[PDB]
This record gives sequence, structure tokens and C-alpha cells, in this order.
Amino acid sequence: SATLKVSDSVPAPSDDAEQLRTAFEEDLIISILAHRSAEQRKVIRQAYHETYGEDLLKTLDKELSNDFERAILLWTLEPGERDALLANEATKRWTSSNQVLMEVACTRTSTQLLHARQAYHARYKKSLEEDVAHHTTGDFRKLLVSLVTSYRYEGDEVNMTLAKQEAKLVHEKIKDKHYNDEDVIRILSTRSKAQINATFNRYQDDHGEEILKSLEEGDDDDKFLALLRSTIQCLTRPELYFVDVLRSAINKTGTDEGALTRIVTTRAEIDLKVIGEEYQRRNSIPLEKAITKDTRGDYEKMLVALLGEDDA
Repeated sequence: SATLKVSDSVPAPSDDAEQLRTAFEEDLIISILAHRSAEQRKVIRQAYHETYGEDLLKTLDKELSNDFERAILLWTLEPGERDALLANEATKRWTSSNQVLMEVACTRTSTQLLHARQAYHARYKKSLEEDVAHHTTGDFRKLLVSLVTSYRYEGDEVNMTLAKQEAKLVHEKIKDKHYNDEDVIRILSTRSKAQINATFNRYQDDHGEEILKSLEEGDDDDKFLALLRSTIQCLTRPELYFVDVLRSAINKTGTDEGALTRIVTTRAEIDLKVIGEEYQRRNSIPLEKAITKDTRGDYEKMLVALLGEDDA
């Protein structure tokens, strides 16, 4: 599900560092970084630091940051630190509309979320939980906190019996529109993804309609419902959530800033390919084309290259 195309043969890290050093003092930045594995990128920064006694990304942390710079930053950081950074920004100016915390918590494996929590300790001298719990409110806080603290079991075991009872419970609640119900939050934040999927399968069978369809009758301005919706999507079929967010970003309709750069950089090495396929089906136009639709500067260039479509 990865789009990133890594050179089956890459030069020595020191040579990449030298070139990158020259490029930083632009198609050379794309040619290199967008075609290196996370491991190789790690080595490159490391070699760069040894040679110049300065981190390659030092000039990009700045928030008076250019889109292209921003993309380089997110992409060249280690996944854990990147997620810690994204989570931190989400908490700094949180609003009922921000769902990035949920995103990082539900589209990551338990291990990746742990790395994010550890990188968070190192970079911010605090735990992700305390900040989320500190700056979020009401029901939003109850779900977001439960989600970021989880360290889910990832095996395939499924307890069909439990799946049916909890499917029952979730229905009795969504029914009277108690989206913020205690058990609903518990199930989505504690059960494994396999068990949750089985729970919603039983939900659909035992009651006829699909879970998301069920929630479509609710108010569209209910920010919590919107959050619960995305939560269910990200735990079930993430691509569905990512495609919708990509849609609003490109159509400059969203209130989710940096969404485009975040999605491409955070998923390129994971499931961007499947996200792309879905984007194409849902819009008829390939994602790389939608990105280079009006402009094609270094920024758009970097993104399409991460999508494996350099000349798009």
C-alpha cells in the first residue's frame, strides 16, 4: 500500500549529505529524499550531522515555514517524532473540529503510537496524554484521551459472542443518539481492530443497516458525531477517512490545515497507494493530477514524487 519508490541501489549516505548540503545553500532535494527509505534517510541526516555539526532539518523547524520546507520536515523526521510534532500542534490550538489527534491514534499500529508517545516524552518533556487531557474538552476529551492512551492488542482473535453483545449495546445507544455513550467510547478505544470490525459486521447483520449509514441520520454540525464517524472509519477502513480529508484539502474547502502534506508524508510508506486508488474512484481524477492541477512548484513536485508519480 506504499507508493514511495525506493532506489534498489542507493549511494553512500555521505554523498547524499554532500549533495543535500549543496541543494540547501531544488530538484536535487526531491530526487534524493523522495527516493530513500526511512532507514536510509535516518543514516543521511546522521552523516550530514557528522560532516557539518548541524542537523539537516535545523533550517526547517521554523514555523514561518514554506510548504515545501514543511513537507521536507515531516518526511525527513522519524515517524515517531513526526507524529509527536503533529499531535503537539493539534493540542496547541485544539478545537472540536480538529481530529488529527484521533487520526494519529487510530491509523497507527500500536507500536507506531508507542513510538509517537516516546518521541513526545523526549521532545516535549511531557506525555501526550497529559497535553491532550489538558487542552481538550468534554466528550471530545473523553474519546481523544482514551484513543491516544490505548496500546491495542493486534492479533486476529475474534470473540464473536462478545462481538454480538457489544454490537447490541452500541445499537441501543446510537439509536437514541447517545453518540458520547460510555460503552461506545470504551469499545472503540480498547478493543482490537479485528474485534471492532467483527463488532460492526454483527451490527450490520443484526440490525440491517451499516454503522456509518446509521450515523448519517444525525446532525451534520454535531462536531462530536463527526469525530465518532471518523474514528469508526479510521479503525475500520482508514482510506475512506483519508480520501475525504484529501478531497477537502485539494478543493480548499477544509479547515484542516496542512492536511495534504500530512497525509502524503505520513502515509506514503504505509497505505497511500490504496488511498490513491480510492481517491481516483471517488473523484474520477488521479490524486497526483488533482495536486498538480493549478500549480507545479517544488512543493507539488515533492508530493507527486512521494506518490511515485514524479512527472505528474
